[PDB]
Amino acid sequence: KETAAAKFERQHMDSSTSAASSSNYCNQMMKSRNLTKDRCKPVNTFVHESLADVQAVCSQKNVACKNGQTNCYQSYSTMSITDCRETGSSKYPNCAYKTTQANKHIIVACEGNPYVPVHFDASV
Repeated sequence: KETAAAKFERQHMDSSTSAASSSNYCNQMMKSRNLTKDRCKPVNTFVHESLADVQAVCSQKNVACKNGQTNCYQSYSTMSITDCRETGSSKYPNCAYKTTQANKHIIVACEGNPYVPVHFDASV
């Protein structure tokens, strides 16, 4: 099956573009990464950095995860991200998203050997 690390890359990594392409970015992207297949995932963040830069966050600032676990890490530098947020009019299977571009610190949870991101926790 798809590993947790690979699931993180599918859900959250878009190194192809420097920022949110367009107003239509989230609609195209949430569908193509299979985030609208079983339901409309209501919120999702994409990170526009190289994979190496994001994997490096697992050795940056250790912070508590929202769930109380302690394996979360906050990036020291801000990163280019896009938040995708379901619109009020969105109804499965025709999911619809607002696309918002931002530059924020990311918080990810890391596990494994090698120690890599498996969960996007928050942006701050």
